[PDB]
Amino acid sequence: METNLFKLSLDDVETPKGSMLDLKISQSKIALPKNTVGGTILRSDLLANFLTEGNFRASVDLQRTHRIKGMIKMVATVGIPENTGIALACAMNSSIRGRASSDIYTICSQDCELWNPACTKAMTMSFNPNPCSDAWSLEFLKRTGFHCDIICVTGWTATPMQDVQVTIDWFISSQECVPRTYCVLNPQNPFVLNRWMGKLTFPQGTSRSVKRMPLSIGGGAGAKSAILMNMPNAVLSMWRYFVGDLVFEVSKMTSPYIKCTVSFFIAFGNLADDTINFEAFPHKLVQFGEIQEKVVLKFSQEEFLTAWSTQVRPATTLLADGCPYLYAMVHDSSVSTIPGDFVIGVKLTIIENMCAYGLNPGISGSRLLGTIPQ
Amino acid sequence: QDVQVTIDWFISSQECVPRTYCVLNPQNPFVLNRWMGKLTFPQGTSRSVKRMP
Amino acid sequence: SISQQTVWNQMATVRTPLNFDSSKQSFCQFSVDLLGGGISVDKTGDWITLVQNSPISNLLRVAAWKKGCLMVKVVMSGNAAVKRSDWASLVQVFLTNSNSTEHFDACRWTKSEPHSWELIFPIEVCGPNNGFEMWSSEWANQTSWHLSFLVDNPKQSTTFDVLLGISQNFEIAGNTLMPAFSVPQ
RNA sequence: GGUCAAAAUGC
RNA sequence: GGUCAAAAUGC
RNA sequence: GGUCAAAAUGC
Repeated sequence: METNLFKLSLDDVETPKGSMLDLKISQSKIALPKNTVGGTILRSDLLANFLTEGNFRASVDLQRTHRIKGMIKMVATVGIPENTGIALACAMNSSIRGRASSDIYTICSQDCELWNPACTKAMTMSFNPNPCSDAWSLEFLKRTGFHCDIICVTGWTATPMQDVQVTIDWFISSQECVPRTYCVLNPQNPFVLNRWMGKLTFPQGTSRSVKRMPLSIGGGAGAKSAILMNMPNAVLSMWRYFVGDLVFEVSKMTSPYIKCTVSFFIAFGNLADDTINFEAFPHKLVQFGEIQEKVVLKFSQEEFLTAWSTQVRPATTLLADGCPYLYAMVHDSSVSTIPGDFVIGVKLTIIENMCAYGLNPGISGSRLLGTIPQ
Repeated sequence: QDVQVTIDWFISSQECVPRTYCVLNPQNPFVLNRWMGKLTFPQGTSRSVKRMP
Repeated sequence: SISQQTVWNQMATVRTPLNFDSSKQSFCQFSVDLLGGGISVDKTGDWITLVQNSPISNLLRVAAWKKGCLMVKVVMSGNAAVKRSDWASLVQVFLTNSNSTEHFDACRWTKSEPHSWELIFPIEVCGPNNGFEMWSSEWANQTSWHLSFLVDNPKQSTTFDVLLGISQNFEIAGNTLMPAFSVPQ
């Protein structure tokens, strides 16, 4: 008539499996006050504090399970009409050491995604918090500093009628965690860099409103009296000279109602803004579909002859750069029927088929990178 | 200004098929078609929760 | 791989208090957190410290997970008006993972070379993730690498310069989200 | 490269 | 009849 | 289930 406790199944060390419902760990509601200006920290905390925000089916499983060999899945949601737009981002970095920066340079290297709710009414990011292995723990997330920053990069185009709320659904995924380590002296391929290369703003009118971006990319971001930094750059700067194929990601952050055809090419800084003749250069013309927000741009390694310098002193006059630049131009005009400024953000996602000849002793600080209102 | 809906009426190429109801021996799928409500959600961040019997 | 010879890069430059009263003792004391990026100092004086916003210095401050071998170099540039028959200074160097008295020393060097000395040695970062370590994290009551110093007649053995170099096998992963580094002038 | 999206619906 | 117990352990 | 939509255009 007796029961053996020993042969009871109370000692199962396994990763939660189930339906997207069953594997729901939390529900965070984030607030998007209609007077939001851009560069605004909507909520910066600890992941573990983000996940511990509701009692949902695998919630205790998150807390009373020591090894989770699956992935944190976010599902965000806020709908905004087509005559306005906000540019939000979820940045997950691996630790915070103090009163840290919440730019976008500084918070987009590990795993972060930008989205204009007017175009993308529901985003889903998945990440692996221990970039070094295949499992995580809540206590890990807790006692290590895993951070989640939710910021506005380019504020409202049109100010909505009342406040808004972004609801992020958090879950554990059905897919395994895969590492992403960096050997600093023997890079991989494709090398993951993820660099905010700039927030390009084109005013309304018939101005070629030509934006030039340095292709020298070590030290990182400039600050008044300081340098801003993210690992994927830290390491790059460990090298001296570089080449490869540069893959850029152009995102629209303004309201699908602000129109422009933007022309991208590759040149040098010695050219005047009135150079009729550039479009006689390899160039690619970009145009955004109403609800289209991401154009991926690929420049091949054949657009560069010789490797270039990883760093160039900050004063080096647009007449002395011997390093290739990434020029963006208005091929037509900026046109709208509502006040607004066309804003598109550029992020260097991966350098593919890289070649790094060298080792950089260093050069003090770096130059500035675009930003501004809304 | 004002608007006008123009309805075009026609006789169709397709046959008429009955739909009768036995009240004590329903069919399947039973056709009910019931206005279960006009749910109105004001602008803002209100869970503006609507419950229907 | 990716390599170049004799290209090391700067991290530390510690200078000794000028105001030092050879009366409340003979020595001055200081430490460098190699894997953290912080110079901790005495209350002996007004110390002049600088950490260099180097490719590496820069890198180690930002990279949350560290596995591998780094190369260190400490150089003593001293007071050269002091006549070599008149030298009274040693400088005791230590290598620990905590700034605790209860922790024990890894390596221990003591150098007493007039006006200048050099010291080249390997440090290796071994940790609990997959062999990866995080700066003084509570996770596996984790630690670092510290290079502390003790200067006797600090008016003589005046300046200290710390350089490190990287190993073909240094691997990082993750971003320790850090404030803006301050750049002089 | 990861992520993501996609390879579509009804009884 | 249900339940339960049982058809056993170690690297 | 009905309805509806759809399985697409040009000489």
